Amino acid sequence: KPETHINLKVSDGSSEIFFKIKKTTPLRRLMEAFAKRQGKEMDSLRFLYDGIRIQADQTPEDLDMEDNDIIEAHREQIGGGETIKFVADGDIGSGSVIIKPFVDMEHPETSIKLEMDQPVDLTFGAKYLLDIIKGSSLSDRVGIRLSSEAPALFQFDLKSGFLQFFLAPKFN
Amino acid sequence: MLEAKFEEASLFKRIIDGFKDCVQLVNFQCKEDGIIAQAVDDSRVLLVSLEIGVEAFQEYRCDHPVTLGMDLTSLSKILRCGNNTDTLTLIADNTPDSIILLFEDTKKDRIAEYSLKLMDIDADFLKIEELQYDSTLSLPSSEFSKIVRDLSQLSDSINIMIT
Repeated sequence: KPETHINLKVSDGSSEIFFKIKKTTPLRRLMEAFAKRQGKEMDSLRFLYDGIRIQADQTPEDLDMEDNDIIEAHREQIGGGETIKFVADGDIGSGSVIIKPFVDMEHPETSIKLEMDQPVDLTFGAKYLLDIIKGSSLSDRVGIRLSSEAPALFQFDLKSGFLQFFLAPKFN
Repeated sequence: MLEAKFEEASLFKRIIDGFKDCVQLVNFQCKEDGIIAQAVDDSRVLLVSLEIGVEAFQEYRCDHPVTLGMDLTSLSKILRCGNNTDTLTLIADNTPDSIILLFEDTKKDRIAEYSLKLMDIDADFLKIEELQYDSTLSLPSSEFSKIVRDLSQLSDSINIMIT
């Protein structure tokens, strides 16, 4: 049969706990478990997997979870909750797409994952981005890593290999 | 000699197309364990890093480290050659002045062989350094493509904001 069990960290950054559970168990155990240890109450806490607010009634095969995946615990928010916003302001007007991390389990090649450690706010040159997307031909998905200090990484994966683009952000 | 054979001629074409648009002359370095390429564009704001492991060729062999410098325009003219379903094989004998691209169709029927004169190209100096990043997201490349293409209409600058 398949794996039938997987391990997941659960962290708030100073305190983490690992668990192994069937891929069919509601996460309530782990969320109550982490919560008891924390002193804090079960529902005084916001829980997200890769940017996605999850709720105790949900299973790992639902979120299409990997081995070694992480759930993060935050104090109650706004909210319900992280987002990516792309914006351009030009001469003629302006544009603004907001996308939310989500996982569709029926077909998950489509989903949107987000490890945010620090929030970032960066600008790039659309001429360069326009060439970078020419690698969409190589890969179903694109991986983007953003550093407020280093150039950004845009990665397209092949079967044993990759095409990477490192692009310096603008200043002003 | 170097001898690297792709299952799909389409793969290599599709990889060159991935970046023939920002850098134009690139040195491909062949090794015992695969091929890599780095190049910076002219503005020197964009670095392109290619790596193809051994598990992407159906058959890979590289006796000695060799470096082939290619004009990516020249190269993609030749990559428009044959059926793009076909077995494409690169071949260079060591200390090379040309590279050979050899298309063959499954049946012994046709066999197109191209030779490309090589370039002399300076290595620049860049090395890369990974460092962790504040944020990491992954999404469909078709979606990101649409976003960029669309917002491209309005400004010369796109800004990303995660919170």
